[PDB]
Amino acid sequence: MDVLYSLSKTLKDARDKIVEGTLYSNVSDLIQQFNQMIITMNGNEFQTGGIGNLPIRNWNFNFGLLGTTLLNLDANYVETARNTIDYFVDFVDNVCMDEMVRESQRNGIAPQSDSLRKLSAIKFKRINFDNSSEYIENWNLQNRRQRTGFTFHKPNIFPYSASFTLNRSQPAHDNLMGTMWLNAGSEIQVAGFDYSCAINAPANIQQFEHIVPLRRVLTTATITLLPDAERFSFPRVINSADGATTWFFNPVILRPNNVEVEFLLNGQIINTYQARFGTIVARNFDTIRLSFQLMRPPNMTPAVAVLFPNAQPFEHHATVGLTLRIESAVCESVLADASETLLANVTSVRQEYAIPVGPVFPPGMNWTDLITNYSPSREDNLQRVFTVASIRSMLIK
Amino acid sequence: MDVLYSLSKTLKDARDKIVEGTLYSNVSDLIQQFNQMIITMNGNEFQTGGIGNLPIRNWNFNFGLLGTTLLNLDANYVETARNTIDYFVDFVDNVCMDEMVRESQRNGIAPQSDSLRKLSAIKFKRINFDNSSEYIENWNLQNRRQRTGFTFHKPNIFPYSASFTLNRSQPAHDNLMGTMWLNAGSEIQVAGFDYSCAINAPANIQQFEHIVPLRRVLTTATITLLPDAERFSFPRVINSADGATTWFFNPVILRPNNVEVEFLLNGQIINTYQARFGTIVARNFDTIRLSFQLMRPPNMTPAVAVLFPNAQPFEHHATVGLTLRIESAVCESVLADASETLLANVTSVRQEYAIPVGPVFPPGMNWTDLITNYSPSREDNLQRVFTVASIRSMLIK
Amino acid sequence: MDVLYSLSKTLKDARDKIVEGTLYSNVSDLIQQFNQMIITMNGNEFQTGGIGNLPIRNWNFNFGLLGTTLLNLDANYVETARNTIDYFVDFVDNVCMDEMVRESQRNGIAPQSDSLRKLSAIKFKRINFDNSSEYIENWNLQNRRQRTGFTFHKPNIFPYSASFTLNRSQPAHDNLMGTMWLNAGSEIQVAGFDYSCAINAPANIQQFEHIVPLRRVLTTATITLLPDAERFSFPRVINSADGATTWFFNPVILRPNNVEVEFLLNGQIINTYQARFGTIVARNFDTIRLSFQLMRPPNMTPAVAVLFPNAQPFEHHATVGLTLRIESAVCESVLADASETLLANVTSVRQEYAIPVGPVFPPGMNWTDLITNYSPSREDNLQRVFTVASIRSMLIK
Amino acid sequence: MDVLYSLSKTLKDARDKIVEGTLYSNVSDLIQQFNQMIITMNGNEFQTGGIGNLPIRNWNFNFGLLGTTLLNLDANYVETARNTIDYFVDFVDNVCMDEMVRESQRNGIAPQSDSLRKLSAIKFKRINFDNSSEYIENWNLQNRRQRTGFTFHKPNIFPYSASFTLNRSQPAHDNLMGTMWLNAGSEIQVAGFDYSCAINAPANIQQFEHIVPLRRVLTTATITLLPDAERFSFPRVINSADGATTWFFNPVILRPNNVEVEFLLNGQIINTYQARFGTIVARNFDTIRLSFQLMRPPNMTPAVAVLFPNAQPFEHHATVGLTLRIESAVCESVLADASETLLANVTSVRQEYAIPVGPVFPPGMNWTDLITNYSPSREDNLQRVFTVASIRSMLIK
Amino acid sequence: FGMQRMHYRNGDPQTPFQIAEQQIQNFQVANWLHFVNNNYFRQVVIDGVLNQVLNDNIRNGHVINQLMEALMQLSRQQFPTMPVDYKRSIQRGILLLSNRLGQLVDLTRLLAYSYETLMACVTMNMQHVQTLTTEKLQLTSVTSLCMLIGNATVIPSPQTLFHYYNVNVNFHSNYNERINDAVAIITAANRLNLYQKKMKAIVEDFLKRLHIFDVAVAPDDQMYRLRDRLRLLPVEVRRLDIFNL
Ligand SMILES: [Zn+2]
Repeated sequence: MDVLYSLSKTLKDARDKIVEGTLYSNVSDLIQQFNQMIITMNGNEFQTGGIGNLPIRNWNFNFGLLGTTLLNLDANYVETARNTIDYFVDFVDNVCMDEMVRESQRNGIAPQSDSLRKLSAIKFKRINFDNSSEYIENWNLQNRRQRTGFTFHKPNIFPYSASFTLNRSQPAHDNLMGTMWLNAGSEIQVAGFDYSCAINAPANIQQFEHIVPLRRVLTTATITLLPDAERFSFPRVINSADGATTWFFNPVILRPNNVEVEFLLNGQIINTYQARFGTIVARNFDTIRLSFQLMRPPNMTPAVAVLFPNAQPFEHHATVGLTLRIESAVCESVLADASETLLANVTSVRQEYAIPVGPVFPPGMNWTDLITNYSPSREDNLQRVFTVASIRSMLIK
Repeated sequence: MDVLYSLSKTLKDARDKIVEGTLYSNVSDLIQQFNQMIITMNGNEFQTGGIGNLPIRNWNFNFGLLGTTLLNLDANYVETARNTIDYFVDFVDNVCMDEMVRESQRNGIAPQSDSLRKLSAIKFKRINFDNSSEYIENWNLQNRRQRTGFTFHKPNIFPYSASFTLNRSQPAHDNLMGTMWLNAGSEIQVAGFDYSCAINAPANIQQFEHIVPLRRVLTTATITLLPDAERFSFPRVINSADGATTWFFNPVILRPNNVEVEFLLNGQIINTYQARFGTIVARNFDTIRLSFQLMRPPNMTPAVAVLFPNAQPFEHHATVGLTLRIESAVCESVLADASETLLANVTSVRQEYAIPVGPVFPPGMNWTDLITNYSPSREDNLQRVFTVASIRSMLIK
Repeated sequence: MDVLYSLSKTLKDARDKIVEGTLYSNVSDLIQQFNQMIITMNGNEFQTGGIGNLPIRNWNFNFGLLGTTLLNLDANYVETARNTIDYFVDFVDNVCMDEMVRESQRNGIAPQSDSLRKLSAIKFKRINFDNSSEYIENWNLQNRRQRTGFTFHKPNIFPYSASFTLNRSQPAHDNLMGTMWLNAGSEIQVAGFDYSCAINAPANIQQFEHIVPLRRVLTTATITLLPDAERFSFPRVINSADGATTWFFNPVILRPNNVEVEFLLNGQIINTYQARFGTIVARNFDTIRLSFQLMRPPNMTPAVAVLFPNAQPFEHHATVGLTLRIESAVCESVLADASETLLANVTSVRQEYAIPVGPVFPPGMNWTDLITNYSPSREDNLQRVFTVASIRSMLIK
Repeated sequence: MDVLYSLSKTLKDARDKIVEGTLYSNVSDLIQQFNQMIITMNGNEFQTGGIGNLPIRNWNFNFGLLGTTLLNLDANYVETARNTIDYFVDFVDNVCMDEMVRESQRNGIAPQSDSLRKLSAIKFKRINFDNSSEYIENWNLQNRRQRTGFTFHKPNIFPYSASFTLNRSQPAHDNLMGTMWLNAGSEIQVAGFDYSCAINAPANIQQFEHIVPLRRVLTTATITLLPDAERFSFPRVINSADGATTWFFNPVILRPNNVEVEFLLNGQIINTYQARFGTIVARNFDTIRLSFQLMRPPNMTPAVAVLFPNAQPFEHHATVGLTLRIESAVCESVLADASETLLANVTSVRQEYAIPVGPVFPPGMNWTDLITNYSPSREDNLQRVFTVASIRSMLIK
Repeated sequence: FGMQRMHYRNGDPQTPFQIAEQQIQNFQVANWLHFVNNNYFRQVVIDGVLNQVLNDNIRNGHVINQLMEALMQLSRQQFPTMPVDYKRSIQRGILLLSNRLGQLVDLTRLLAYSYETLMACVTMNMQHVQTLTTEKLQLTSVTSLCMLIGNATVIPSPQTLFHYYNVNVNFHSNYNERINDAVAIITAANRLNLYQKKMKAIVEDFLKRLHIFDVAVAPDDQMYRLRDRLRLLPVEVRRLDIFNL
């Protein structure tokens, strides 16, 4: 893995540093590293592919080194180097694809492709260069069993789930009380509705709670909390819990009072915010608890009084809500987010080459299922394939 | 500060580049810098902590230089290097935390911790390395009294403000004209409502205006403008301005007429966009003026004619709106954005180690209050703590 | 087989003894063994897999000897050893799986996989080391014709069998006499029942017998014999012998009378215990004969007298029973047990790689069928696969 | 920790091999290792204790090397060796206890006692010896981030849970359908009951399901499945769900039909066993789904028919049960089991020295609570304390 | 290292060091052997002239450090089964060169620098071929250089460099001009149809005027190859124009 990263980075630096006219003092050490890569790879036969539609390709290496006494690189130097660079870029492309299209129920972190297993030998260690990228750094640190971390913009931490819980209900579905929620990616939109508008509730207050357990511990996360669930503010026709019929939801939005958000880690309250909207911070948490209320307005102007009666017919249904977005976070386990393209790369390779569904990942790298059942074996395999995807992305646009 | 950054940079490059098997030419300069750091630090003693729950730790430095006589690095070399690197990383992390947990009203830009004060001496200037990072670059520029620029994706520039202004009002709150708005982070959602639908207005037009001043000048900003305030387009029960009663808002959304967005700097119109939605550019500005109109439609089908009567009992309330989002911008002062984790790092360290509220920052590093009163001393302290946080995140994932 | 075990033992000792810092005097002999292994295996090619979904893999050996001279092992020595150890561990794992997933009706003991057939050649004999584990000890002893021995905790010697025998029956099943037993794993639970409570039996005694043969001779077995059968002491609705109808069993438990447990070898009573419960010892036996009696209580209190009538309607049915558990035993043939994982390992590998049903073992390695028709060829193949599984578990977790 | 284990290993070897009369060739390497240990430990000052009632102890080492001039060790040599061996064993025991009685929420896998922290230094790496025990081997594999595996006899994987679920009920508790279970240690015992015996059920079949999700993934598990639940086959009086009243359960036991046992991993059925009892194998699973049915016997003799009327007053209640027992399994994390003594050792030390409740483990090392909430931090701390307990158990009887 | 002596088969595509590199598990020795095995000239065109360039590690002399690492490892090696006095002599001989680390680094980089500076004065392509007759090099002389190299830097004088460059330029230009003369005469003879004209005489005059060849010794097949290759070159412009006149 480190050797594969070093191959890809050596080729990237060859594409960048080795340009016509540059001083040789700018690229001397890179030329040495490039020649070391050529020397190590010469005389080795590799085979790639053979799974799904990924073609079987044989790779042989017999290339010449590069000069080491020039003053300025000229066009001839670059022309000679570009052929080797192209061949090695193709080789690394195919090795990375072959590694990405493979899984293992056990030993998920270990190389799975034959080419990468060969590269794991010790004679290839002389190509190690430097491990600067975030993913390779975290790979090395994890292998050494040290604290690691990936930074994600809008981490894709919540499996998609749109649902409603009713705490008061009857067949007519005319006088309900409960919560609706959508969890998706990095956003939680929860609404608490009461059709009677807390007419008979004690102190004219109805309590609502929503608990979201994350599948991985996020740390140093910045969150935005707003007092409205705009997704549950318009009339809806909703299927009943068992799908037998449908019921009508006609919300009228009030402010949520006594809003308190608790971020907990293993049941211990790490962060707690009371009636605070806007940018907040959660330093260490695996559970988000939201606790809000619907307080019946003690004073009403005639329009409000008309639309909130005390008898049964409830045409308008009081609703409160909260929207909670995780803008950025840090996770020890690899996740999908809105800025990186690693999940897209792995999915694209598997789809393009029609890889048979293996014993680890869900079909088509379905992120909902994967994050729903994000087991340790899946974490290992996902980290491996993501690291290979980033290595490949260093070379392939 | 520059010395602390250089320590972090040298340690990061040691972890990334001092790897088993790599050619010594790849790390020759890094080893020269590492030995320079060891020579400079040897014999000096540092103390970190003592504030809140942050433990008091004493640090002494007596390490041998890394070897220089080797063609390819091997396991012994890497183990020897890592033994020193771990201690140095721990020391740098403690220095960074002890610096982040401290503040001062005056001289807020100067080092606050004893360790960083000591590193400010001349004997340590030999460890300076390369100040390439954006935050260290801007630190050096600000020290030299030059122009600085931080690039932000969704800057958290707008203090949280969810309010309404009633230009026409009465106790019954049944014939209201005015505006609602939410400014949060980088989003301004503004709505203008008229219960009469401009029946009696001159030329059947009601003018609405909304002015948002920023505490800092933003330049080279890309903004998304859309013609509806999605957040104020559903039924609402809103507390009166004085809280005595509650009023009802049943909107019906019409297209905003004669939209005009002006980005102004010191009262001078720098950019002006008329009836243009989608992506726009503001090159230099510190206030935004959104002007729009509710024009009563001149021709209406029977349903709309029913909606908008010419007498008092207005059951539907005409509403127009705008939504503005700053997707990217450049600012001289440090702000909080949705992609960086510096604010999260500082807040997390303070919360974890239970730092007593100091005199400069607001309790809990409340970003709303910080940006609401972003005074110069707060700016200096915030820049210092954010630079230290970036230096720390260089090493701690 | 001996060579394979020697490879596994050498690799395990290499992994456990060759560690950074250890005295070279602690590993001198192990290193000589390691070098002997490398020399013997160099220049030989192997192929494993090709059955079911087990991948086909080819193995070559070109590793150099370990010869560096030091007092204490360093990181370099450990790394060089670990590369070779990893490759050899992979080879041994695959060879063991290839041998485990294969069968043969004739010559079960003999190696089946081509890799193991090659390793059985004379030129590989130079890697023997020490055959200390129990299974390899028994393999070598069997090859030498000396008596073997496997010690089992709760041996799985009884094929699952729940049944009843009706010595007296009517179509209505109102008045039944007979026995009812469950033999499973290491536990026999038998219960004689009589609905008339031996009212008309000679001497008011009914005799029940239960003969349990064993498919293999057990020796030096410690057994717990308790006077009640928990399983058959509750109301039951049991389908009849032919399955046409169901009958009701409503037991009332009496103490078993004249209990006699006999352990017989070739029809000769080897051990016998009369009216003794608790821990007993059977030194050598191939069948168990449990005799017990239901005696009508000569004296009964009014409640008991009402319980047992002399007429036809028998609401409560007299029941006596025994429980017999083999806690530990020794067998000349391999068996499953509660403390070992060899059957689990073989079955798991076969299931994982979808090995087609072979000519020897029953589908899915069903232990009940195996121990029912525990044929000589099945015993040979089972011992081979269990020995291979032990060798594999020496290296794989 | 490898150093502490090596100290324990060399002391155990000295105790078991330095015996009067033994040739010196049998202890040559052991004496070399012992003198290496003495050299490395000479001149180092350690301190243990201070937590709870564990006494504060100070350890100094100024010992002399063992002699090497005797062909056969005699009484004087053994006495001289024992003088130092006793002190070393006492030091190791105190280090082990001090490490066992400590825990840390963050980096729970890292050493917690000052003595073990100091032993983690490089200078002590010379005392490394051979890491052959299962727990130290898993420790090293986990540090390398390799495969880990512990073999458990009757693993304590199920938190204690004795409960019942009612799917049909009423205040009188005289016509109930539901399931009652006990999950404890390594045994699940479940029983589905119906008071009406499926008189009015569709097809005279009532379905019952029982899902037991393990907190860790088990592999190569040998399991025993039996067709009755002896624990729910006798009359009893149970408190209501809310505890208001008590209800009578009078089971009559029928044969469960359509028994299905699914061993699932990430929601995918890995093993499935239908109508099969006795010894079965689950190769890889984290959830157990037991499905069974109560089938009203189509044909019944009069005694059976009288039990199940078609009217309300059901005196006998039809029950069908399953019993599952995990005899042996393999897990990556540590668990209590029937054979090991590590949980007992840790709990015993903590209780004896009155260690105050820490922030990781539940009070009194309650295994039910620990395995109910077996968080990653608890797993790390538990592995650490178990490894230390195993290290101590080779020196203290 | 206690390994059995290698039975090297002549004509093997791999050299003894190439075999030993993959057969030896010691990092210092194996890495030194790897560098030696893949240490060759690198071909670069500088100012239109092909040059045989050295590895930067030997140009700056850093590989001597790896050489001394390998030698130190060998010196502290056990040498199983070898008689003790001979083993001590071998390892002290190894230390003799190992303890000259600085002097040998200086020697290597001095040699590399003088080679670079003198190669900057070569004008013809430095084509690399395995020659029929080889120059004998005495390993005793190499030992004397390694064990006597001192501390004084000696570099070519500027006048020496200019003299070397002038000699190379004069020889190169004479070579090209004699090619032009030979080609012009051969082409003129073929154009004037002098069929009784032996081009071997022209080739002999060409080789003679090159001044470094004993023409009486050149083999016959090579003389005819030279004639064939001269017959294929285009004539120089001035000579061709005069011939056209
Ligand atoms: Zn047991």
